[PDB]
Amino acid sequence: AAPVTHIWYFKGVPSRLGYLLDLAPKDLEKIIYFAAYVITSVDEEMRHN
Amino acid sequence: SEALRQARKDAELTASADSVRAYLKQIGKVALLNAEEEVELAKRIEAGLYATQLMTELSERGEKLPAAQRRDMMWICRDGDRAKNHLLEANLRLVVSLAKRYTGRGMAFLDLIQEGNLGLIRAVEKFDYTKGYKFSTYATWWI
Amino acid sequence: GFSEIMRSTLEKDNTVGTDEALLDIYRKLRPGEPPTKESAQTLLENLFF
Amino acid sequence: LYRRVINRNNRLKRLIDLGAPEIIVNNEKRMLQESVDALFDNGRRGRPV
Amino acid sequence: RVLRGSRLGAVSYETDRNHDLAPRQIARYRTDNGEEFEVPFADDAEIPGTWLCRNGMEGTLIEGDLPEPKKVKPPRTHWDMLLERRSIEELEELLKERLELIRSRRRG
Repeated sequence: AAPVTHIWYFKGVPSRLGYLLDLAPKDLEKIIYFAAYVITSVDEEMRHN
Repeated sequence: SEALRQARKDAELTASADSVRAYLKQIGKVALLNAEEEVELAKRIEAGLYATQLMTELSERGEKLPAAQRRDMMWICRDGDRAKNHLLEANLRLVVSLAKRYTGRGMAFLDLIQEGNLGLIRAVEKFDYTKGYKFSTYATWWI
Repeated sequence: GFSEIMRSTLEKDNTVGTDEALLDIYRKLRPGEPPTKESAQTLLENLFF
Repeated sequence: LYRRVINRNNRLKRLIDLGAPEIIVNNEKRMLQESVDALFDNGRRGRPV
Repeated sequence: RVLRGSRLGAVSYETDRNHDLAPRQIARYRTDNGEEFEVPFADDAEIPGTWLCRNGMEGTLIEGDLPEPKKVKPPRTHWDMLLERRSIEELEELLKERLELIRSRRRG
């Protein structure tokens, strides 16, 4: 019902998700295990003008 | 004074790999209620259900619904929904109150807590206030 | 009295007042918990005694 | 393991269909994540099931 | 000491005759999200209208029958649970009370 991250690409060291997104793994765990939000998109031009 | 608040915040925002502890610390944010709060929330929820019911009354051609009636009816409905969610969010702690003692046989503990929460939704749905009993006395059965 | 390294560390002990550490100990006793500086005293007199 | 994942999936599905407050649904998605993670490589993150 | 088990299924062993087979039709079913799935049914068999196809969702037959889309009502609403324990007049009372409440609280 809601997508999931294969653990081999998240908990391995180094974490391939961590690299392909360029995130700190201990700040990726808060992202995927529902411990801390993350801004996924933003409307740069609107916030600009 | 606030020096210990540094510890209280840093230790609050720590690793805590245990998902059980995570969910406990999560539910702990919203505080409990008392009788008048529960009564008024039940009234808000009933008002909200009747507002949405009357809206689907007007879903068929019942009126060119004016702007004022639209705005305050939508406010009524959204208030009912917010209060309904507020009530569950208040009593989640009770749900763990018991699930705490059906563990250790068969199932995990988060599973028991979620099943309790679903029953809690049923309980709030079917909860009456006019009988004037405390909420937990009626909710414990369904949980 | 004779305790050379003791007095040395007691000069670099960088923490004064009993309650002062009790909270050190606590805080590190377990991570992630609001201490009750007065109340965690029992935790100590309740691990070893 | 499969029973755990299927149960948590069905429960998430019924919670969403029912309409549930955000806290419970996030808890459920986290349980689903942990369950699939235990399915793939057990006790990699956390305490093994 | 030995301990034997057994899957709950027999093992019939004829020969896999590839030639003499009961002839069979093919019924192409469609799911909802534009998926085409095909099913070899036996010839003499009423090709059922609906089907839980391989895709997992519901699957309809390719033709047009619609004997009954649903023919079934929702289980019970929170509206149901509420209505069966109150009166419409009471609900209207609480509604108009909320109306007066928002009015007096916002616009004086």
